[PDB]
Amino acid sequence: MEEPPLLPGENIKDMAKDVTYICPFTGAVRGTLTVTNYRLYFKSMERDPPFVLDASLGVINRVEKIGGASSRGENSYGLETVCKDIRNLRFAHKPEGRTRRSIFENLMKYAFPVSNNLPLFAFEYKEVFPENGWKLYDPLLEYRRQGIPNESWRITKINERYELCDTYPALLVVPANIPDEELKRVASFRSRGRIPVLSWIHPESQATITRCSQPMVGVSGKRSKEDEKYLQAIMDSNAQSHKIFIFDARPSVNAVANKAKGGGYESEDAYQNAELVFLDIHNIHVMRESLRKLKEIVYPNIEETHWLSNLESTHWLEHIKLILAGALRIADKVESGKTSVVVHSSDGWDRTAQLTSLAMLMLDGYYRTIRGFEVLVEKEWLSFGHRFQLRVGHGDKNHADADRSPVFLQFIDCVWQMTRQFPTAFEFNEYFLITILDHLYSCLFGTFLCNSEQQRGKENLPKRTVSLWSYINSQLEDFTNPLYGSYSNHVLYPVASMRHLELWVGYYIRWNPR
Ligand SMILES: CCCC(=O)O[C@H](CO[C@@H](O)CCC)COP(=O)(O)O[C@@H]1[C@H](O)[C@H](OP(=O)(O)O)[C@@H](O)[C@H](OP(=O)(O)O)[C@H]1O
Repeated sequence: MEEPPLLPGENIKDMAKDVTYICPFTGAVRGTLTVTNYRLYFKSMERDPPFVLDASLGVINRVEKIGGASSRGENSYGLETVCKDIRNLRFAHKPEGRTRRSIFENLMKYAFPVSNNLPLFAFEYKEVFPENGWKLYDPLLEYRRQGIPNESWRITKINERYELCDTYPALLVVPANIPDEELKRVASFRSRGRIPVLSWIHPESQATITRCSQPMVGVSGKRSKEDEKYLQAIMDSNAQSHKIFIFDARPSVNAVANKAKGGGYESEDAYQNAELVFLDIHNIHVMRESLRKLKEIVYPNIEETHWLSNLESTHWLEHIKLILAGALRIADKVESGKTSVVVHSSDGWDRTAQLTSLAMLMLDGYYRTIRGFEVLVEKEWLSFGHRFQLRVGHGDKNHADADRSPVFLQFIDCVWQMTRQFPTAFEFNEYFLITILDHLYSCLFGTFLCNSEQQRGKENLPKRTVSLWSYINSQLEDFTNPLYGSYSNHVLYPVASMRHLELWVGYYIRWNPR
């Protein structure tokens, strides 16, 4: 029997007999196509181990009608689902079978519930696990683990009602001597009120990683005494009071383009004890275009003759390299330079989240534990306002949205690169990372829904959805790396080179039955 298995809360919405799945690798196979509220299940008993294709609906970007009435070929009348996970799926229907319309309509409806005024499956997934992923991350405790608040850094509550910055977490760590009303001001100079706050502190040197958005300098060199005092306050916090380093993730010309617009960067006149460096990491649009090119040379057949040159033309591994190289520069400046660094971009959610979290992964072994990693994600990504729902387009039929970009995917890709370079340094395994990427799109859990901490609170995700961590941690074994424990040498320093970075076959090329 060709019925899909059903998760608690999941159910069949449509079924189709005698549909043909056209496997680019194994030719065609006739079986039964089923659509649930969660998934797209195809299964044929026309083979042996029965043929099964199980794909969560969340990965579907587009559903196209293939062929028409004037389609007289064989397997020319059908559907094609364009996926988010580096594949496209296509099925053939018989016109007289009268199933294509029903399937097409149910796919459109259940793969894009938000566009059809329906819930995302996460709200109807009523499975129950022993551990509760929602209680895993505790801002206050994480800060405490870092030896936060101390004399130099305090915790303010000025953003508890999300009034200071609605895309920031409720609790913020700032210089022990900067008053709430002053912060209220730096917030006026920083884009979207995303002021420089603490992300990490060296246990020893008390060199810091702070994060923020760009300074609203504009065409005319606008300055903020308070912002300048703020960055100064950050420097006065290092017991070996060098200076400051400001890493602008952006290429130079982008930073300037932004300045025309109203944004900009910290000049050497305005911020003196500050050294600014541009990391040349392009925007969300460039990264979307890069992944698009990659999917083409990867998905169905790879053209072996020109793989290397084709891969180069995508500029994928290059973006990955600049992101890791950037994280490296930050880590080194903190660790070896004993210097505090301020990280930003334009808005400070995207590239900034990539940099802080990777540098933090290089510097703090805690973040390399399975559970530590989950916290890093909850912290740097979720709590700090990476716009997941927007960047992925959860249950939204508008596949051409310019807001869609694989920012988090790049991050995970960079994390994977480090596991390759340091196979004993991480407690989690590849499966763990790939699983994370699958549920990033699945919308089975509420972990990657909404766009800010505030929103997830108002939506009451902890109570209405299951945390991905609940599933993962009540399972640890599937996601544990056996070689772990030995990275006594505590600062990871991967090599960001085109010769040391590989294309993540495990993820981008996993559909081939080899
Ligand atoms: C004051 C200027 C502010 C700004 O961000 O402007 C730029 C655009 O300008 C043109 O398109 C028009 C020029 C007339 C974009 O400048 P730019 O740096 O090229 O690009 C940003 C950057 O990628 C942000 O992430 P982050 O900085 O955290 O890594 C995204 O969130 C933002 O998109 P979204 O949030 O709106 O979806 C995107 O526009």
